[PDB]
Amino acid sequence: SQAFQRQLTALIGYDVTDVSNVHDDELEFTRRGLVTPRMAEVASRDPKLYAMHPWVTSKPLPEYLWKKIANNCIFIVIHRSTTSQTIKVSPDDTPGAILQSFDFVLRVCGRDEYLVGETPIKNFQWVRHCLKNGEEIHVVLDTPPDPALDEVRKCDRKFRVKIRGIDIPVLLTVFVEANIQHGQQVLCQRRTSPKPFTEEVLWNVWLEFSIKIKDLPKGALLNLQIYCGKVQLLYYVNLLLIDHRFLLRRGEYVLHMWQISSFNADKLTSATNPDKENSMSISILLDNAEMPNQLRKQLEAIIATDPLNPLTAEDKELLWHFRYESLKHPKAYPKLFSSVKWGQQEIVAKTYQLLARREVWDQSALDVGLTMQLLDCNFSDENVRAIAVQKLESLEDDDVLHYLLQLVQAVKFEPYHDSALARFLLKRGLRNKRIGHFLFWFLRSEIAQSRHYQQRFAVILEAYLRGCGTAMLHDFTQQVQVIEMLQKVTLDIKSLSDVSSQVISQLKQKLENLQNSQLPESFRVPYDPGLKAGALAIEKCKVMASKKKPLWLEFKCADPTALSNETIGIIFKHGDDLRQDMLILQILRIMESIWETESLDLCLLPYGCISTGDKIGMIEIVKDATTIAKIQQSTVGNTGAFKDEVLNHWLKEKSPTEEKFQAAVERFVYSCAGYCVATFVLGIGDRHNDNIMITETGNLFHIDFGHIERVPFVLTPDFLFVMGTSGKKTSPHFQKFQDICVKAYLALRHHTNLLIILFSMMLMTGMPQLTSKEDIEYIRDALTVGKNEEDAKKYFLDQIEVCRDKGWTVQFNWFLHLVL
Ligand SMILES: CC(=O)Nc1nc2ccc(-c3cnc(Cl)c(NS(=O)(=O)c4ccc(F)cc4)c3)cc2s1
Repeated sequence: SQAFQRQLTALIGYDVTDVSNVHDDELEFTRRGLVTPRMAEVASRDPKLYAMHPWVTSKPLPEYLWKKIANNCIFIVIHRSTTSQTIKVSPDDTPGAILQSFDFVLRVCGRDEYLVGETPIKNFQWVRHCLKNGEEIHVVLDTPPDPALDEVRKCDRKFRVKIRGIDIPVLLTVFVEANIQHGQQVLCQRRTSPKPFTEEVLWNVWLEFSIKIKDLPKGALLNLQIYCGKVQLLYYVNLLLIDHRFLLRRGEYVLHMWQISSFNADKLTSATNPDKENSMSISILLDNAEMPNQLRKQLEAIIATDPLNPLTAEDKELLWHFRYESLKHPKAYPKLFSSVKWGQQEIVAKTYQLLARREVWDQSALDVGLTMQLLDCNFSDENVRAIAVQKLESLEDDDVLHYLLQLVQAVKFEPYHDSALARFLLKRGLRNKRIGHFLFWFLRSEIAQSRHYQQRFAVILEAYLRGCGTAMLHDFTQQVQVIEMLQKVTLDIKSLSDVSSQVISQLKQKLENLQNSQLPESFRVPYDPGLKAGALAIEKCKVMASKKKPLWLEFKCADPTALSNETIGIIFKHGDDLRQDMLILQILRIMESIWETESLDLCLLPYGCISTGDKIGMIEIVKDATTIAKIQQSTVGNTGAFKDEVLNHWLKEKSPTEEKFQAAVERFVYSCAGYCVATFVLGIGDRHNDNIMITETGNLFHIDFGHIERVPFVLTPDFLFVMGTSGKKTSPHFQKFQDICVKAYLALRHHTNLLIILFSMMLMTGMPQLTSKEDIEYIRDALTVGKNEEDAKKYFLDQIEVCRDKGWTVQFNWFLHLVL
């Protein structure tokens, strides 16, 4: 009867039950600790609302979508068997108000989405999406899905550590470095004598630290590092000094260490290397008045600075002395708690007194940017971090999905496997099938390709699955099977490597074979859990010309009520880290919803992209779209004598009518403006011509973000000749272009803090290469912190006037680079 546990293993892609790589019982304690939060949210959720999961928002409907509505009236076409009749509806009308307009529940045609619950129809996401693209809200009169399908299975000494020695099975002078750590701050540091580097080095040394046992804070790491020499860090490993039972660590440790290929999230992990046979190990032993004017200004200038501006000792001493004034400002919080001398018992006590009186904090409107900072690598105190998770509680489900990726990554900054943030995600996952779905893949993604955090994420996922219900479990099981069957086919085809013609039949042969053998004939599309894909479309399946040879696959829609003929196009790629692409795209989504708060819609295409396993995942195929290079290839040819008039020409020939050409050119100016701003800010602006795409309908969009004389971003004359210009001129559309860009840019600057943090966290948990202070401190320059609105406008307009002044130089330089 434990085959349920064996199933969970195969759904997770890691066995929680295994204990070959522990040196204590933290993981198991956290399994057993999560049972309560699991069963609480399970028991408290509404069965029917959980089944239908209405994807709803509570946000204002922006200016752009109102001016689309035909005067306080919205048409909704309802379907029976084949009896479609349209109905007049007012933005405020309830799903209930339309059910007694003419127990049956409304379901979107084609999708596994529902229009139910006490919110107006203007508050449903599906409706807002129809209007966005200008489409009609078709919906079937259905039976509510059965909740039964969702059912669940039921002391004043100084600290000291003895370094016995290091041991490596295989393989010129080496020394161990021991740091008492706390939130990236190193509190005390001791070194060994440097011995000769051989497969085994013994020291038998007591390293006396100056910090006392009482002064140790919970969440402090003993960080053991190995340097050789000209010095270089070669190996690292960590050990929580205070354990999950608030107990001081004691005894003998043989800890297997991580190697090395500046901040990186992997460097913080309490996980030990699972590879006993190849990794370096270490052997250790634990036995053991109210303020004046001039200063208020100084304090307020400090509070004003961006999250990345370093505080000096002077700044910190001031913040701490004025604890209580600093407390009256929610924005002082990250700076204030980074002024705490965490390696001093009485100070932390005072810090806790200060926390116990956070009336201003608790009453303030949620600031996601501010909250995030408290969950990054700079904070190891659980009580500090808990006030952040506290603030997240108020997020509506719609806003969790916006931040879900980075909150899931934020877990890599937690000292302990059991944390407020982990419980939060768990809770908010079990309450909403949608958050649940994505939470599953997000965790699975990291479990597959990261040893530093798989053990932890696996515990959190198992906790989630044990509460999602039989329906979800079946769905998940079905999704895994498919991508596991398909990934095998991708790896095999890549090995038969220009694309052969016989190899297309090789692919089509194996896809036919799977159609019978084991493949489930329907599954949820992981990047769009609304859509259920069914049987394949073998004729349309191929291998793309790309040298990473990905699978272009198309699927029939398994839902008969689907009111379309279009297949479901998924790319299957191996060879790249798609985790990076997810992050960028999710930031892109954040950028959009920001622009929504100011009634803008810059028509980005942040297509679906899920990293399913090790260096291999899947991607949404945008319909009726092609790359900019191919447009230049069909008129100009191979070598690329880039012609300025080809794009607008291509837009004309894909525009059916004059009516559609206006809205196409207009969607280009919008989408182009967004991608120029977004990429400039993220520093992924200077991009190859073949990495940018357009839809037949005007929508531009960048692809392949994981791909990473210069230029700010991509603004070329062929783009500009859709904006009545070349070299030196100004049209009514180019004025609009600048009028959208400069407003998009200072619009992001109204959210500087948030993007800075999101950027930091992205580099630390997802870009495992360089990421030093300097890497991160690019977005400060890009967003011109401190600079006024007027100066920054001229900064961005100069960027344009570099792309203008560069013409084709950079695109051309890519050609001599990539192609030749
Ligand atoms: C109608 C049509 O063709 N629509 C498309 N829609 C999308 C949506 C996304 C992507 C895409 C995005 N990111 C990465 Cl990393 C990739 N990787 S890839 O290897 O498939 C690829 C790398 C470059 C290159 F020029 C073509 C494909 C692919 C490609 C396409 S094609």
